[PDB]
Amino acid sequence: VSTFPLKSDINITKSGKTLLSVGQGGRSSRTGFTATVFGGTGFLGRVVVSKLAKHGTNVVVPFRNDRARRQLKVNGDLGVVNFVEFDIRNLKSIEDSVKYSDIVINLIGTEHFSKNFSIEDVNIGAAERIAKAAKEAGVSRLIHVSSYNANPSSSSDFYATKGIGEQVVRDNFGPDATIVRPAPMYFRNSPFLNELLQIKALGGNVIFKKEVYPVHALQVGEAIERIAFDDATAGQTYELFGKERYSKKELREMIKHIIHIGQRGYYPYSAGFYLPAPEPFLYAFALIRQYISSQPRFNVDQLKRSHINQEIDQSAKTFTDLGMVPDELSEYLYRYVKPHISYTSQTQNRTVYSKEDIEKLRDYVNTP
Amino acid sequence: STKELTTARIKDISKPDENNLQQQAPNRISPWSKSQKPRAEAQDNVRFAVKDLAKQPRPYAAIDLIYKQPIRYIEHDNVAVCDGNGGAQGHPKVYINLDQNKAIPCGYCGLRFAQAAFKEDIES
Amino acid sequence: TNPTAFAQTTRYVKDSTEMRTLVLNLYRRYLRHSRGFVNNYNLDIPASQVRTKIRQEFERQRFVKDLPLKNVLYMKAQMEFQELVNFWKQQCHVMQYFESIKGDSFVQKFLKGAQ
Amino acid sequence: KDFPTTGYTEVRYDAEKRRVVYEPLELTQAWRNFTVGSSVWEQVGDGKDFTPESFKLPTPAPDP
Amino acid sequence: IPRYCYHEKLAVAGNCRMCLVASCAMPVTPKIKKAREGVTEMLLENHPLDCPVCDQGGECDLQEQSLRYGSDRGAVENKAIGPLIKTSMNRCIHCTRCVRFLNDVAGANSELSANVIDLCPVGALTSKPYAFRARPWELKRTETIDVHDALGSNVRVDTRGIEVMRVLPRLNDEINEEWISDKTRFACDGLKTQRLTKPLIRQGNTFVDATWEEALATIAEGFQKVQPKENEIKAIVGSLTDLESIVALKDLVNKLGSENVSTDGDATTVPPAHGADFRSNYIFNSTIDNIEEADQILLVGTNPRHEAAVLNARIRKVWLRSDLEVHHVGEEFDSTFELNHLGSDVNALAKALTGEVGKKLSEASKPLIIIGSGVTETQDAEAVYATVAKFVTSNANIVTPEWNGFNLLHREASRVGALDVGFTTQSPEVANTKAKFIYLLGADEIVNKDIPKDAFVVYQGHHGDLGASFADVILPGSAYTEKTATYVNTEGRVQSTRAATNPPGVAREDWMIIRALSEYLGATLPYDNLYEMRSRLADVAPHLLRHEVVEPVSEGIAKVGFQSLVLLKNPIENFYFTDVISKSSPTMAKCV
Amino acid sequence: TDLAKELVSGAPKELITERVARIYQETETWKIDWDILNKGNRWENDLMGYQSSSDYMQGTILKFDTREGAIRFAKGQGWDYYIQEP
Amino acid sequence: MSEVEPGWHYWLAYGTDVPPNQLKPEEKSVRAYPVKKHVPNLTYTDGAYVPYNTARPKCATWDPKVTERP
Ligand SMILES: NC(=O)C1=CN([C@@H]2O[C@H](COP(=O)(O)OP(=O)(O)OC[C@H]3O[C@@H](n4cnc5c(N)ncnc54)[C@H](OP(=O)(O)O)[C@@H]3O)[C@@H](O)[C@H]2O)C=CC1
Ligand code: SF4
Ligand code: SF4
Ligand code: FES
Ligand SMILES: [K+]
Ligand SMILES: [Zn+2]
Repeated sequence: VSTFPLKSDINITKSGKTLLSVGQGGRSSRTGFTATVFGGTGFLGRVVVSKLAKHGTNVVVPFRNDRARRQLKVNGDLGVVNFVEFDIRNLKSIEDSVKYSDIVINLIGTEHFSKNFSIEDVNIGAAERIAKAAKEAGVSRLIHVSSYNANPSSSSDFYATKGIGEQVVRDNFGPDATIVRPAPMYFRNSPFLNELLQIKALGGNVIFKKEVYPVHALQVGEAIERIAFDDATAGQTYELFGKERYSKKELREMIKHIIHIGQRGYYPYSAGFYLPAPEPFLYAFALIRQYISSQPRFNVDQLKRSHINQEIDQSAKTFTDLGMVPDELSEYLYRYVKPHISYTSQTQNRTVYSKEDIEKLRDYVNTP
Repeated sequence: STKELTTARIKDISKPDENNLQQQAPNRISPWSKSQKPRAEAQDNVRFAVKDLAKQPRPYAAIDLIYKQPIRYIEHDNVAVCDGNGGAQGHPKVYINLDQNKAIPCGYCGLRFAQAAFKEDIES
Repeated sequence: TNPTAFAQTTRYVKDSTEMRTLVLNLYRRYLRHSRGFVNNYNLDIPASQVRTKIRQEFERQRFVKDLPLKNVLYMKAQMEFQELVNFWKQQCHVMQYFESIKGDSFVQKFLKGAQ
Repeated sequence: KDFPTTGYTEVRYDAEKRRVVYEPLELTQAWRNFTVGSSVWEQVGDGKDFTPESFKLPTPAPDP
Repeated sequence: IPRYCYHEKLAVAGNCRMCLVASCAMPVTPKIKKAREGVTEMLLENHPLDCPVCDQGGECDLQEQSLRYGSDRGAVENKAIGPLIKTSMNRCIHCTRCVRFLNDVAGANSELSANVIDLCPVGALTSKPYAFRARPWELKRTETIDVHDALGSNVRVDTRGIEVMRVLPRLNDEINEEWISDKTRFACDGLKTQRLTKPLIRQGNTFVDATWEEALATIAEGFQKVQPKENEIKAIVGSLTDLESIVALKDLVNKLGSENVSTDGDATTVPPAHGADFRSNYIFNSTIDNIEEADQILLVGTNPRHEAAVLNARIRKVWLRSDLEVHHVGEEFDSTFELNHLGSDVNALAKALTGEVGKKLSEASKPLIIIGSGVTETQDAEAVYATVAKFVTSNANIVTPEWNGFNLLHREASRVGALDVGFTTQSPEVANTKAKFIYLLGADEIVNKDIPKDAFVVYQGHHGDLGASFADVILPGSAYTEKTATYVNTEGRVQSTRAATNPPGVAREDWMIIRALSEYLGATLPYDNLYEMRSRLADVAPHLLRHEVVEPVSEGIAKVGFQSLVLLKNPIENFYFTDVISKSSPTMAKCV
Repeated sequence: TDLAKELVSGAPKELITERVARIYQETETWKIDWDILNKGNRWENDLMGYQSSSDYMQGTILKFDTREGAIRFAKGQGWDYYIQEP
Repeated sequence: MSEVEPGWHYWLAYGTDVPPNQLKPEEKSVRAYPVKKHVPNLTYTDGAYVPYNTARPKCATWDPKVTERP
């Protein structure tokens, strides 16, 4: 956020351009930069595009969904946000997105596969194509966002493709490409917290045992802003994670009390809060819905990843290398699960869980 | 060449091709004012990335059209009177002195008046 | 006609001792309704933090000497109280009220154009 | 008279905060002050008096 | 009381007839209202319908007095008088204001001939560079001073947003008296060309853009490389340099253990012949206003036609209303007023002091002696500054409690301000030392000053010229129209420029650049804002915090300053090229 | 006279702490305007070339009938001001 | 509706009783430029009008030139 995201009013890109900034940093100001955010209509793109457009950075947002892009225009002043209809199977549209940008941010990536795109097409084929198209267009900075457990030799088809995608981005764009490895991100409408906030979660006895180091999505969006506007971060890999380690079983049980579903001794068990299932059934059901359901459900690869915990690459850089302190999930967990609290609505008295109260609740959850 | 597209000149040095979208106007190649931004530089923007340049508004340059009008000549007089050739729908009426041996344009229309006795010198 | 709920008639206080009592009574009302503010406006902070915020605003005007300024400050503090309790303020305005808050060096400001 | 005609703050919707927030004022086109063309001369004169004769002070008579 | 032909600075005319009660020439109602209507219609009988296309539109005296004192119901060829005045004589109301200025004040092609645009009440004569570009209601008016000459003429700067549109004189009956030179008004277009907007770092024979964090770091790696010793750090101040930056640079070099500070001038004698020890030795002690009461003026090595055009017109004005006799010593020149030439060296000046000139100056009630700014750059400065000073001290009328008869006339604004803050080294031991680190604080007169091949040269300024070419690191600065600066004229009056527009690009205030560079070089100055900067000014000279105030020197102290002092070519080769702002002007090129 | 009327005016603190006003007689009235911002006074809009600004006092020009009124009002608001002598 | 040519746009709105194919020689507009086929509103297409500043930057930066130091 801040009031002006730059250390100076003059910035010479590594491509040779000199970009001046005007204004004090409001909506009417400009930074002189043109950025392209691939995957801007997604969960993280809306955070990133909003932070760039609010300070006057011209953002090119290539879209495939016409309805999802409309809310992005509100973030910036007139002419700041620009849309290009595109497809990763179309090369002319990809070049048009990066033709004028000085920064290219790649947020395109899926944990699923569909009738049209496999995990290899998106996490590798798209990332490689975008990196090469960026280089031929003279883009000074490339930022590629992989996952937290990226590994070219992983048993998970998502972790493997994310790890290989890191390699191909550097092999095309060159050694100066920056790589970000966010942990599971929590925010409003967060894919990480949405599965924990769902009631009828089938096979949670297997799925919810994975441990992670969740990180605030606003900080990940803030960190990417720091990286793009500081050329000392080129060629670097950043592992953005929170200080504390949680298992999805803990958060699932901590959320239950905040939602007050446990007010009744019978209701959570009757409503389907716990849905134990043998892993072969979880495999078959995930496999079956992969060719019957039209919406991306819990697939086979996510079942495998439920066993693999998050491993922090120690050779990579952290939030402290960017001069930022990670946020604590304890200080943000309530306000992001607040919409899901059942009665609330100033009935008698709200139970606002402070940061101290969340940690007290965590011990009670872990007490048998 | 990029020089006839980004510099202001009295007359174009080459033939204006009206299908060339880099020209300042469909009938003129170079800008007709010193502070006028060249049309080639204007269209090199993020907002023109996926737009059709042919359909953008391109009015004809008035500087080229006004000077294709023939010089008006006055017989047996030294003052030319012009009022926009429209009366109440033209411009304010002005009187143009013709003492000098040159064609003096109107302050509003740009029509260049002259004396008939000075015709040969001006045509040279 | 009748006044709205929690409305006080405007009066110009001419006694500093009487003014001090009126300020202390109003300060108590802010503290008592602090839990109500958290309920109505759905704040993400405990009522204990709300009471702390109230004290800071009262501590800002602790050392105001002039009596005419005291009456205008008191009158404006009463209007704000009537606004909060009756839920006239929209929730966005109260949320931003708690969003409020190290200065850079000379060179740091010089590099970015200063202020 | 000392309050500026555009105020000090403006509102907008913040996508991260999911709500409308106030921010310090910035204008894409600043207000232009054509008022500086105030006449260097005065237009209206001193006017004409219309006070009723019943309310004007009497004048002393000349010397006998 | 309406008028078209009345102006107290000119002779009396009765060819407009708008002042009827002609009250202008005459010494000391419905008919008068009808008379004003009748006269107004006569002027509008032949006037062309040009108001939409006429530059006087919103500021026309004929329009305003047709509205105020007229009814609401009712072909001359143009000429060329230069590329500065656009002439449309159809609109002339035949008021003869141009004739009175061009023949009585101007004395004419002139350095003041552009002032006729102000006097012409209608659009007959208008500024040509300004033509068609703005309307008077669009413009923001800013009251500042001129820095194109040492006079400090009070000008009015009309800006339309970022751009500066035109420069107009503003009233001051102590310096300029409603007049400015053609340089003072037609050089404003140089502020839009060749501007320093980005820090440039020299890498070989090229310059590339740079950030402020790098350009102040390359100097540090350049200052710690050449490693200048005590008096090897040379700091140079140019013509257009503000006072707040001279003091900041003076203290920066001192904290690096140096005193080798100077100007861009080429005075052979390192301590200037007038000396900066006493204020009265180098200022117009008689003040510009008291030139009116002059009896005998001795011009010594000065050319008021080019050194100070506005003040030159004051001399001609007195020459007409009285029997003033002015005796000039030095190189001959074309003059707007009668001058008795004596000689072209100092032998004549000494011989003139032994002739009829000295006898008149002895018995003159209010004598005057004017020494040129180029005299100090000539070899016989010691001869002149001792010949005149001995004459000043030996006689009584020149130094009296009520009158001070010694005045030094400079040409560059930064001179007197630099002298008052003691920004001139008083030793040839310091001056002759070789330089390793050179800081060009807006100095472009370096065709004569040594620049070692290995010396680290930094140019800070607001224009790109020869001085910026020699630099190793270029720091962009702000012109006078863009900074709230302080300038002291030749008479010792402190005047502060008011900021009208922001500097272009990423340029900064000139003194804030030096203070920021200090923190990078371990010589961190104590300054944090302009108020703290101006408090330091009072610690170098107590009078500098007294705007628009001349602090007259005490009679007794000024006597010692006069005592201790014991071919005159014109310094200006080209009038249109004096400062960097004039050189970039396209209009001045047309004048050339 | 000495009341800190800026405490109950509602104006932001920058008028007292940062901005500087000017009192001047331009030719029969006394006016009060504010010195421009060093940065942010103007900057060209990249879209249509409009003159942008973050100075909310740029168009405000108070008028007074006497020199005493201008000085008294500025002090009453706690303004940092300098008088431009005529 | 934007597909209707401006000549007949006025006639359809009962602006005039003379259709633009019955105009008198004097009342017919005289143009000094070629007249192409009528183009309707181009919004939602790639031909939509893109605004821009038609003026140059108000100040030109100094083009750096290097000279040898004597
Ligand atoms: N907890 C988290 O969210 C984590 C995120 N990541 C990675 O961060 C990045 C941001 O994802 P996030 O915003 O959180 O959630 P999303 O699932 O919405 O990210 C996917 C984005 O990339 C686009 N996308 C996916 N496939 C395609 C395709 N074939 N063609 C075009 N666009 C495609 C999507 O476009 P559209 O919106 O139109 O569908 C969307 O914008 C992802 O790459 C993700 O792998 C990794 C670790 C943790
Ligand atoms: S001089 Fe005055 S009256 Fe004449 S055309 Fe110009 S504005 Fe109109
Ligand atoms: S040209 Fe202008 S100044 Fe000269 S007489 Fe005519 S109106 Fe007066
Ligand atoms: S002002 Fe007296 S006649 Fe012109
Ligand atoms: K004029
Ligand atoms: Zn005409």
